[PDB]
Amino acid sequence: VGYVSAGTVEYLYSQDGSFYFLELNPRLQVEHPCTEMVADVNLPAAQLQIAMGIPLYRIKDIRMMYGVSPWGDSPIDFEDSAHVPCPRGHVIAARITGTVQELNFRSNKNVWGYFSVQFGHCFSWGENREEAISNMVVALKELSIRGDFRTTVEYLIKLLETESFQMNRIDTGWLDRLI
Amino acid sequence: LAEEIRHMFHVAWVDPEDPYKGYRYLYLTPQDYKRVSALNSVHCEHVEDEGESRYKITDIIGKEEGIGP
Amino acid sequence: VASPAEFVTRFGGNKVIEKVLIANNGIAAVKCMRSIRRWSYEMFRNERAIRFVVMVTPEDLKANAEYIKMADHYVPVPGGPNNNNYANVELILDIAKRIPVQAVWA
Amino acid sequence: NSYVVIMNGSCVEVDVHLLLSYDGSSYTTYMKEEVDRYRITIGNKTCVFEKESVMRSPSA
Repeated sequence: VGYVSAGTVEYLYSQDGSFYFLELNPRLQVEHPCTEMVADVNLPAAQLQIAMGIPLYRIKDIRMMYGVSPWGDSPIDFEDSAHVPCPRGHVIAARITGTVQELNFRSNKNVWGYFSVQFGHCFSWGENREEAISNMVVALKELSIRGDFRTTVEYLIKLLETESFQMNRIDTGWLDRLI
Repeated sequence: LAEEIRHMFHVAWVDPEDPYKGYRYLYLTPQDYKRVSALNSVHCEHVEDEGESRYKITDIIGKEEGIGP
Repeated sequence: VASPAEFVTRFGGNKVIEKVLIANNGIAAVKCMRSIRRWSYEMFRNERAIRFVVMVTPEDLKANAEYIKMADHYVPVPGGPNNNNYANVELILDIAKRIPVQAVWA
Repeated sequence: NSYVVIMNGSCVEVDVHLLLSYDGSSYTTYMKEEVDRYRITIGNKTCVFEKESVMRSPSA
């Protein structure tokens, strides 16, 4: 269709190995920093660059990821450089329930978050899955001591420690049975 | 007649330096427009015209329902 | 580069956006402003390279949401459901035609 | 909605969505499949089962 911006293509994937498209969000989502932290891609900045007509091979965010020169202008064959990116660590986002209060954590420099007035989201980065979950635990234990995330976060804090989350063996109905 | 608009519109002249040359349209300043604007009062077009920005009148509805044809 | 216009040339773009009108509220604007400004700071070492024009509804301001004060220019729009504010294209147009503006971020 | 588990010529009908609605409530069981073992994890618990009495040739 000639898309010109940041977008999210949503899919449902089955154990068979079959997948299905759900929708395209022609806009930013609230949880986009998850990608930003592992991709080192500033998404709203990327949205801005696209509106200026910057080709993908000329986007800074993309340049480090595809292992090329920081200032060259050579077009990149994105198919040919499929193997260069390997994700760098893990990010977990959790919805917790002014108007938007950014809750900064002293326990970890790689973890930050917010609660808004109403609802919010917290984002925890780590060098790898284990390290990021570890950082989340200390932050969420720290988070219960915080104000906007006390009642909401208790049932939530419980859910994150279950083996299913540890093993990434969850689905759309998971949380609803955890409480 | 819809007084509320009658009393706040401004005139967009064909030529200000000679009124007898006709006027182009009646309009509201954006401030004047910005008040009836909330209320489904007239149909206008925002316009920049003769240098100045005017709110061109396309139809008069008359806010009182029932005072029309 | 000295300005958003210079960035576009070096990297092969075709539309200069130096001023963005934000058709939105909440956390998006806060992460987005810092995120664009952080990248712009990363790119230009100046967080105000992209100025922001905002629309202000009665509802959002009394809570003193931090994102409101960051913007560079404001135009009051009617509050309430999206048919009255962020989506009021004519008022946006009024904002767009009067300033005028070069881009909208929703 | 309905899947029928058949034990050696029997029919018990359950339905799914992976969530299953069964007698009790809706429960979660997870499946790791192996060549010769059947390895089920039901929450924080693992149990492992063997595939092994008759020697069946596999081809005609």
